[PDB]
Amino acid sequence: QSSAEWIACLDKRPLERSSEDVDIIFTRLKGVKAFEKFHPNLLRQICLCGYYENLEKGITLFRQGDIGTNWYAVLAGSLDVKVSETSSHQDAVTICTLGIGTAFGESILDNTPRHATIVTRESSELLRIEQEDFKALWEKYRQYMAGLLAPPYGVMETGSNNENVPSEKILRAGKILRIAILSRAPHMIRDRKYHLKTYRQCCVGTELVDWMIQQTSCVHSRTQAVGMWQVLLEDGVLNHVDQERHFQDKYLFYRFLDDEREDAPLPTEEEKKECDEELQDTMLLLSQMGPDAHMRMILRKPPGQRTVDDLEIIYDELLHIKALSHLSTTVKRELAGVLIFESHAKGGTVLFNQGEEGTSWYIILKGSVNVVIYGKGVVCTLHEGDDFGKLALVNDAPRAASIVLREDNCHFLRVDKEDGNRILRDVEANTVRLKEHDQDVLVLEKVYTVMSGTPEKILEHFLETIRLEPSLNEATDSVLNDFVMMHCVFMPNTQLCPALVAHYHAQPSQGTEQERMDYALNNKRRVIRLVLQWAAMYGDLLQEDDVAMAFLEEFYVSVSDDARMMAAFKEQLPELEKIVKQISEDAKAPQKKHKRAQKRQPIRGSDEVLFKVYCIDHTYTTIRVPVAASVKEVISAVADKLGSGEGLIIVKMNSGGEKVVLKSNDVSVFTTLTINGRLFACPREQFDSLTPLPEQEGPTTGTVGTFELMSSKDLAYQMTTYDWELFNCVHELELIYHTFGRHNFKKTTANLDLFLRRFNEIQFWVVTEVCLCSQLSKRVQLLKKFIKIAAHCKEYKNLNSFFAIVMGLSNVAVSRLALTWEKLPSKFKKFYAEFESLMDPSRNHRAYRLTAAKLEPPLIPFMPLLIKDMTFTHEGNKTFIDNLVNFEKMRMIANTARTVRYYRSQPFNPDAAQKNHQDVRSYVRQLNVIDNQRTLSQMSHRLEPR
Repeated sequence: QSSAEWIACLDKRPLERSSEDVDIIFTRLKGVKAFEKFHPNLLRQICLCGYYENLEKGITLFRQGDIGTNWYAVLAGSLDVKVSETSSHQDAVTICTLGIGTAFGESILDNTPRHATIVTRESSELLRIEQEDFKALWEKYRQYMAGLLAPPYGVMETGSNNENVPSEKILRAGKILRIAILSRAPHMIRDRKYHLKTYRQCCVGTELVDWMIQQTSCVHSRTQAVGMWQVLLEDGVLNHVDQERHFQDKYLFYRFLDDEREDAPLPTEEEKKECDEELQDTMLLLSQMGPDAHMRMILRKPPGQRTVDDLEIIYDELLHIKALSHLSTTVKRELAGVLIFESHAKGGTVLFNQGEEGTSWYIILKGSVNVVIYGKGVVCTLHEGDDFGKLALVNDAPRAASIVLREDNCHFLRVDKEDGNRILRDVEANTVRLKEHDQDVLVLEKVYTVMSGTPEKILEHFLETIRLEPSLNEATDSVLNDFVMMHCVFMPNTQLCPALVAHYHAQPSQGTEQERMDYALNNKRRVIRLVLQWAAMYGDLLQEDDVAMAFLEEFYVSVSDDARMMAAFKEQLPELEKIVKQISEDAKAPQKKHKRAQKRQPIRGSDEVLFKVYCIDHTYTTIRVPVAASVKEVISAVADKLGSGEGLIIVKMNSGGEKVVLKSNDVSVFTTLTINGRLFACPREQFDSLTPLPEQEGPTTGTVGTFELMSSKDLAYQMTTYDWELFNCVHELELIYHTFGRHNFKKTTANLDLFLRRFNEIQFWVVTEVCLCSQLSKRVQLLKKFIKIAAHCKEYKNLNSFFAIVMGLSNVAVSRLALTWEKLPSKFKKFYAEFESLMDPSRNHRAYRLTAAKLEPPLIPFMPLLIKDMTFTHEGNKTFIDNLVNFEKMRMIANTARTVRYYRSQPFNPDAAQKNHQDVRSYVRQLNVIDNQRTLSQMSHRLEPR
């Protein structure tokens, strides 16, 4: 089912409610900061009457002065709060920003005209509660809302005015760890001598670092270790014998709180078992809290006194602070050096007063504040993640508001006006902006770096910066790569090729007739240089783009006709003309089949396929059409052989019986089906009697008997070679097309399609075998078997199949088998737990980033994740900016494609011994699975009811 289906429920009108509709939504809503203190009954009530709003950037929900009609909670995005001190909304200024989890609008409780104009700052998702529903929830649950709502509706301060440093989970965490140490490395805690004085039962920093690195795979560096221990030290569960505020990887003594009492009792066998079961989850917990605890520690160093390392640690965390999201990478790297960290102990502290001089911009790291405006009162309340006082960075105007802390122990980041402006200027000092008609036409940063422009202008910069020195030959290929790769986005060949023809013949704009003699020569050599790097990118794909080939043809002429010649440059061009003259000259697609043991070969759109298209009566006609055939072309080929009347539709149908009518303009539909998906052609008349085939149902009997006689390392090995074949069949540009929309470029992504499909194919392979293994003793053997298969995959640096398997073993159908997991040897409970941790999405799948980075090609990446990166970057950044191609976006997406190149820049071939029989190869490459979840789930409930 859809990850986010709760939204579909918020759609369903209130009166048409369903218990599950509420169960689902509630499961989602419970995770909002403005619902935390909410009694379950309240949250349900909200679920029953709560509307959903998906607003676009720049929408105003209401203006200062209007009558308010709803109360809101932000699920995603952010909004600006603007207030005017006059009767003109043009004078309104932004005082603060509200992000996820924050709520506003409660002034409707007593019918007070809106204090402020609120505007979405970006695409936002809100929960909307109509006045009458809210007045009702408030009278009923007022006591549960006093902490959330601004006065007079709730209390002002929720701080000390009607507890120590340790918290519950961290006090716990410190206990687990001390128990593991005492158990695993007793020597680590003991009396230690240093200059006559002896420090009782304590540890050494470097040593705790050493140990944490040994005990778990989620820790990749001593620096990361430091952050993780600093979690316990700031919280005071692990203390430096001399009370330093920060943990250090040094020869310094620290003591566990438990060892603070002379007679600290040894661990009980129960505690050790209890610890042994929690160590992994404790470590994962600390890995997630560790980055920001480290940022805070380093940040306590004055801006001027921060080292390169300090700044990196700070920089890395900023990337995960919403408030800083819209800032550039450069400004963020600049901020690391000026950001001040500021904390306050007591609620009620006045951070600043309305009317005072505007000094700083604040971002709330911990706690909350009240926004106060004289005359109006508390206008809104802000929480962690929100920011305020940004007016101070615009002009020299006075505070339009007062900020008082709403609770004790608030943390903020603070940027002072002075530093903020230096950064803004220094950013122009490293900028270079060529203006044409009195506006930017090209922008760049000192190495230089293109940022934006038009296709024509961006093209000349790349031609113009080319270096024809054979020494910079590689360095030149480098700079041109982003352009040759991404150009299809903002400048297709239909516009590029002609533009290159022009540049080649164009007459030099400066110089003597003789000087120009030379100029035109270089320009020509440069244009040829770019064409070559251009042909290199497309490579084999050239023979799909009729234009591109036509161009080269006429372009090879121009290069020849020259009386004098570019000796050491031309030869390469004819090579391409001949190869496009040769391999293009053939009457073989080659005809491809799909319904032994082939070594995968790249599939091309122009390649013809023999494909089965089924009919209502489950008969089928085999048509022979190009891979890139359109739906219309397919219908025509079918309607012809069958003589089928007017009105045939083509329909995708998955094992689930689900049916999608395909559009006539759709291309390459063969590779975009589900694992067991089939393709049908029938009359729209009898669209309803269309039913899946018996074969799509999936296998009925397991296959455990077969591959249990196969070693985990042989299956893995054979899975990896196969994976490599699929992986290497993917042209780097297929990634580009996919990210931007295959339908656009009218080219295929068949190879990428098959490879991504392969991922899903593997994970359903796991869920299938498990669910088709009725015996309880023989499933436990599979978990061991799949876990070992994964292990060998990761060992082979095939992260692709590794994650596929792990995601299979995480499938609800497999996860719910409580009885089956519990009887698994603790050894494999450990491996698997470590496996899930690499799939942690926190900080943008950092766990995975670090794991892969610490490896050397050949390597198969976690490809679906890698696809999301591109999709993400695409949607979170505009291609065009004021009618100018956003080239930094281009580069960011090229970043990913290039990472693929690197991953497959070394051949794959481990120890000679795989030799291995073709039997395991056959199995691995001929998987037959159940891809119907509803099915797999039902089975799961027929092996272990509940």
